[PDB]
Amino acid sequence: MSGLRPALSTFIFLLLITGGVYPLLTTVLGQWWFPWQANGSLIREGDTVRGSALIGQNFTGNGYFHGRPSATAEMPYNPQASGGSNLAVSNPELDKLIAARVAALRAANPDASASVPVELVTASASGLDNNITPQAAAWQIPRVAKARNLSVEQLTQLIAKYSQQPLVKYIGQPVVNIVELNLALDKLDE
Amino acid sequence: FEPTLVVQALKEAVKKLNPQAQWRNPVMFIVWIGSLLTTCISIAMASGAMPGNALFSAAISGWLWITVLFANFAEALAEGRSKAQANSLKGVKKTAFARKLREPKYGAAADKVPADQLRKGDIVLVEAGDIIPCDGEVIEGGASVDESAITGEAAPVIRESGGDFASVTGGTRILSDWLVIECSVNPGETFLDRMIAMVEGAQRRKTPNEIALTILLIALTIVFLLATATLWPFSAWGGNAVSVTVLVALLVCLIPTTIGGLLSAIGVAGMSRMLGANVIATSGRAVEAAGDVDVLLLDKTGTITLGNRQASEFIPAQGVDEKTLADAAQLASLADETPEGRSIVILAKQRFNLRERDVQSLHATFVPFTAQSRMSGINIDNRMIRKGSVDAIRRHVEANGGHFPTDVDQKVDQVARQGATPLVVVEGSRVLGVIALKDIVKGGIKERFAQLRKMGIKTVMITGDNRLTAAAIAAEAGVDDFLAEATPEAKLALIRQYQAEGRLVAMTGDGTNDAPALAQADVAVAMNSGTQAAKEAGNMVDLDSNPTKLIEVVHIGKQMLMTRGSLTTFSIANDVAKYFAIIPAAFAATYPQLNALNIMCLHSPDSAILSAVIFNALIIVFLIPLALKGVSYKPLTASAMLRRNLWIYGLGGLLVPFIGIKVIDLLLTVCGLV
Amino acid sequence: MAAQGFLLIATFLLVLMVLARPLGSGLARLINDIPLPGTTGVERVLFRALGVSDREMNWKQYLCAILGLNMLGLAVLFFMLLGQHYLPLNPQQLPGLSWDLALNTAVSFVTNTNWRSYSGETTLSYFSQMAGLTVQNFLSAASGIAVIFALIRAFTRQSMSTLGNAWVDLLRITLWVLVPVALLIALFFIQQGALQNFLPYQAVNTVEGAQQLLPMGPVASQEAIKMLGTNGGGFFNANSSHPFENPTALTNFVQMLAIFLIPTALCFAFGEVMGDRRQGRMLLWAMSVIFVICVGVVMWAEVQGNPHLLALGTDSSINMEGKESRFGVLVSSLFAVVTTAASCGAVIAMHDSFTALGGMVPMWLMQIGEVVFGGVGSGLYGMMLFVLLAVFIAGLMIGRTPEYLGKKIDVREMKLTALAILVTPTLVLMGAALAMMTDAGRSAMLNPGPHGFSEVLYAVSSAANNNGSAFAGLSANSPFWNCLLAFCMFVGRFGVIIPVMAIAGSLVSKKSQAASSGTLPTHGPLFVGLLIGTVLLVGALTFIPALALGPVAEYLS
Amino acid sequence: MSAGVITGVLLVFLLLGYLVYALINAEAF
Ligand SMILES: CCCCCCCC/C=C/CCCCCCCC(=O)OC[C@H](COP(=O)(O)OCCN)OC(=O)CCCCCCCCCCCCCCC
Ligand SMILES: CCCCCCCCCCCCCCCCCC(=O)O[C@@H](COC(=O)CCCCCCCCCCCCCCC)COP(=O)(O)OCCN
Ligand SMILES: [Mg+2]
Repeated sequence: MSGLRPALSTFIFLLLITGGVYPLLTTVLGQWWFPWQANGSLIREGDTVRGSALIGQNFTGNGYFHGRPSATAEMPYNPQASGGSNLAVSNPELDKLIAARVAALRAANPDASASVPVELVTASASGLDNNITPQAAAWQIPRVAKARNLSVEQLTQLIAKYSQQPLVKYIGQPVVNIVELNLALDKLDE
Repeated sequence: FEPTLVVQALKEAVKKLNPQAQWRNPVMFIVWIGSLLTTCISIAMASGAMPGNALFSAAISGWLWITVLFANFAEALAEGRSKAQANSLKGVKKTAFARKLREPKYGAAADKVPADQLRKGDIVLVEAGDIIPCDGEVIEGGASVDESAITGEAAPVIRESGGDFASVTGGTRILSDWLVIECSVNPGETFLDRMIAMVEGAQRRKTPNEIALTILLIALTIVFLLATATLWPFSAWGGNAVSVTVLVALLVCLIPTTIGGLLSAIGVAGMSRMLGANVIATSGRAVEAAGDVDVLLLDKTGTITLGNRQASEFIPAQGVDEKTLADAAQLASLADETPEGRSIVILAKQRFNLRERDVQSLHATFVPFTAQSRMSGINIDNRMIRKGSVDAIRRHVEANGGHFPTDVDQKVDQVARQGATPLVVVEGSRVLGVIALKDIVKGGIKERFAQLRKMGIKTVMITGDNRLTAAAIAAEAGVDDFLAEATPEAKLALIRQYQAEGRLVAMTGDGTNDAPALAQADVAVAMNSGTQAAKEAGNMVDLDSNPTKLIEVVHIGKQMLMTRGSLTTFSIANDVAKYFAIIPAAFAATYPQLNALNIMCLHSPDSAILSAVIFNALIIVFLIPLALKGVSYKPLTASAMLRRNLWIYGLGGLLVPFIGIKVIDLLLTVCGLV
Repeated sequence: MAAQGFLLIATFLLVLMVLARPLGSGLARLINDIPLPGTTGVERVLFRALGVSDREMNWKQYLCAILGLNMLGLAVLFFMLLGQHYLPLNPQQLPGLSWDLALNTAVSFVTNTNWRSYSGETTLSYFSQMAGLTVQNFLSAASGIAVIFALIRAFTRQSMSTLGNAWVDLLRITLWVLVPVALLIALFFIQQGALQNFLPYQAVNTVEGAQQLLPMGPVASQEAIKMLGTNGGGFFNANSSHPFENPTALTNFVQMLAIFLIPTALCFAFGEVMGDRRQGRMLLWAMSVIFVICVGVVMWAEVQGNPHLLALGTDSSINMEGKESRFGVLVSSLFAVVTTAASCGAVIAMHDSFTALGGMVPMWLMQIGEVVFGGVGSGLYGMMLFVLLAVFIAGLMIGRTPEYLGKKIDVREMKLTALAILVTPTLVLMGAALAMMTDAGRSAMLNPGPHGFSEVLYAVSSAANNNGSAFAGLSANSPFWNCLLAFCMFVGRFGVIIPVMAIAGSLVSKKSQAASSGTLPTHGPLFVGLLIGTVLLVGALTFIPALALGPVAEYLS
Repeated sequence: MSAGVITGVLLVFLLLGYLVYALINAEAF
């Protein structure tokens, strides 16, 4: 049977060890060794925080690199209501959304190709996606260069300076950090 | 299967349709429920109460009724005679009469009162030949009762009104002379009634293979029931629901009926093999159980030995010649018509060529057994030849002013130690010697018991006989154990003991005292020479009367287990493949686009489910031929035999459902029915 | 792209076996009741203090110990969630959960399901996440490993009557296995970008003039043990496709490896406790064949992707509707298959936006019982139920007596095995049927047509099998759905744990016989094929109707 | 949720109970 003395003692000991000691030890080591990654990877402009290097924000300006669609609850790219538009492939609402997004992207980038990258048109899983493959980010170079009065070579090497290949070529994708890329774009136009 | 057996199986199938008797068969009970539901659905649709074609649910219901009635018929052939019948014992108990007496000293008012109507304290009269009406005690008269239904032996035992031989038993026959009885049990609980209740009341377990197959049946039918039942909500959400007739028909055509019929198919194949082996099996499980037997309890008198204790060797009494003793014996037992006296005569004739002394009518008074002096004999001419027990002749000699030598008693003790009852002989006042009535073992039995021990089967030998002769014959036959002086309760309790260890017991008996034990054993082979009570209890009768025919019964049990495995693979492959063939039709009504799943291009859900029920019926009918034809009875290790069974019978059981259902459907369409 | 999918699967399995092999030899000491090398004096001091005498337990005492720990955890976690407005570490003063939501979260976490009908960002407060949820992640993982320890001991012990001590098993497992490994995994996640802090939510002002408020809990520790104990309870709403939980492709790889580490190490350990490595290798082959085939099917189905995309105007039809651009479509496919095969539940992509087949295959893996590298401990004894069923039907099919690992199998074991196998599909089908006949249940759906039924079916099949994954479009945060899924999770978990302990009880009082004609080898490809067949056929016979009216109906049109 | 559906539900539950009882009591059945 479950004797109350060893069942209660085992449960309470495991409760303390795996609820205080384990989280406390991880927090101590984390902060001591990795004090930036552990506190959210925040970017700063001296005093005001301008977001995490991991989260990705709703960019709408014409001179910025736009990420994916968001599909978060209230506003797009809302860290408090992360989530994806759980729209099946057979849902016609998804086709309406994709057609609207494709029309908007062909209207915003007129001098780029007519075949829109499948990423800029489809919404991420979490809704907070700071990454687009350098192909999708290099499909927007004409628009961003005209808006920023930069040369395509400058924006090419800039996007290259913020791409992040994975360790081995098949466990992920090469991806562009959009938040940091656009912050660098602003620091450039200054 | 004589004509009458088939007709009785058909009547018992019709009589087992009633749900209270069908409840004990899960698959066939669900087919019964679905059959009744489709009968009600067809009656409704015909009454107009439900829209639809009444005649399609009528066809489904008719075919499900055929399926259930043939399953009942196959299981009435293969198993309806299985349970032990105490019919001969009940007959002896119901056709017994008692000469009730008044003034019970001797009395002469014999009232032919049925023995069943006797109560304790009442006095009865029995005379030569009349069966003892009920249990009780003796109070006057001494006789020799034929207590063969209690021990199994045939030697008459003397009941003599006061002593330790004073308790007669109901059912046993009286042989020598008159005897008055004082009943001592109300008719409720005699000895005969006790063993009647002990025979009918002893159930035989199920073979573990059968229990495992039943568990598999119930698991599969639960899976299919869940699937088919929850099909309605799902489909109803998806627009056009699934009609209820299609739902019940899909349920009762998806359930594994092949596996359900496998039991009776292997049963009837096993009984056919047994008849081939010269054994009349009345139970189908008996053969598979014979395949699985670990123990073999044997009787001794009649089963192992001839059962009449022929004469073996005349023995002198230290002075007389053997010729003289042989003449005396052949003259005393000359009139004796029991096989023992007859064997005395035969042996004397061969060993001492005493043809001269055979006379149909010579002036010679015949002195039969009396039970007062307890010795038979003859008086031919100025001679008084007598023969009988050692103590009876001791009394006779001591009373006639003679003397009883001691070496005669030494020889008597010896003949008792050799496993034989010694018959002392006298002519006047001089004991001539001893006749060793020994029990002859049937034939070459040590070889076959060695073969049974080599097959991994223990060999016990329980009898109701002396410990001396029991041990002598256990040594002279080669059995492992033996339990002498065993009452029927003892044999039944020993069978219950053994088969309570999880093993399967198999008794071989020939007498009434074996009826309990034979009724409870898993493979109870009754000798064809045995009594009707032993042959009604035993699972199977041995027409050769050889007590080692379990060797052949076990060879055939092992062949039926190879066949059970082959057809079990076929059956599982069949029900599964039939499920895939059957279900795509059920979705066509819900979503049009799911006709793509209908690989077999069946016509409609209705025609697919009608083909399914026809196929389930035909396959259950044809499982019997398939089992009757055997398999390659080769010695193959578990892995190789599993691979062979899978390959051949499993692939057959996949192709059979698809081809069978499609050809039945093609027939339904060409014929115009559906 | 097929070369890269093949390389991904191959590298995954190769690193997986490289890691699992040693850890399985380390777990074979715990199953054998041998103290790990360094930990034998601290064990004495501890167990003496904790009241634990190392007195053996029969199957009833063992089962009651596990169930008592689980019920005590259920009560404690329920009341912790219900009254979390009094407890500390609440920067955003969040109220206590509802009675239905508290009950469902407690039952889910206690049963290793970690089904989530809430949003962890705006529902739970660090105390609940840390002191309740992850404590129960450790305890449920250890309860499952302890049940498989008892079953393995039952198989390897000769004519005994006791399956070892359960308190020692839980303490050993947690302290010496789950905790150090989870701590290493946690500090790697913190190095790669995951969170670990108890700060208030951070107020971001976007590069533009917008506003954001980042949630800032202690994510890394709960992440390491959610993956390592195949729990799956995500800290945030998007389970592990959240940059603060799975920040890079590296941590995602390590997360899949963790998801499969202990089930594979239990298979190696089972191989080593019987002195016959070929048994563990047989189980690994049976599982790996199915796993590889399913991963290939899902990768293909997702690379074919949404047909309408190319026509609507794009350059690829690759389905990226529910996938992060950080992990491609192949990695999302592999993780979907891994998580739903491993009874984990963590998702790096929205399984509702998967194509028809890409959602059929994960769901199908959940519904066959999650025996392919299944949950921590749960997967191995589920596959042992199916191995017993395979040996049963093999014996039935050859005519001889069943026998596994030298111990003959009675019909009590067959009854218990059948009931244990059936308890889960009964829950799935009956719960899905009840949900589709009530307005409260079918109205929760988001997508129309057969995909709505796919959502309901996936939810009930996930809860019943203690997976945790969801199509996540299903709005399953009502009293009906909460209580329904709580019942399904509870009954699945414990009505499978109970017959398994009964089977351990019967098996441990036997003795391993010698070879004979009725002893088919349980290794080599014949029995691997027989076992794969048994698993897939039970699953198919049960769910082919259900699957035909959901994912296949959607696929076909 | 009507006469027919409730009859069907309770009949399916009766059959499940019957089959489970048979399974637990294989010996007799
Ligand atoms: C239409 C839709 C499909 C419906 C399917 C239902 C069919 C079930 C029965 C039919 C099977 C016929 C297929 C024929 C298979 C022939 C096998 C063979 O020849 O074996 C060759 C080698 C031997 O390897 P080894 O070196 O000798 O091993 C050294 C020893 N350890 O490997 C192999 O492929 C072995 C393959 C094993 C396959 C057996 C799978 C059967 C599963 C039965 C489970 C049923 C349970 C019901 C669920 C409740
Ligand atoms: C509570 C059991 C705990 C032991 C472990 C539980 C394991 C899982 C079992 C969960 C099944 C629980 C079913 C409970 C039904 C309770 C309905 C009810 O309580 O009515 C509430 C008020 O009325 C409602 O609004 C109920 C709303 C409808 C309830 C809908 C439940 C429908 C049942 C779901 C269908 C399936 C149920 C399971 C059968 C498949 C009042 O509850 P409460 O405030 O007093 O506190 C309960 C704290 N535990
Ligand atoms: Mg006899």
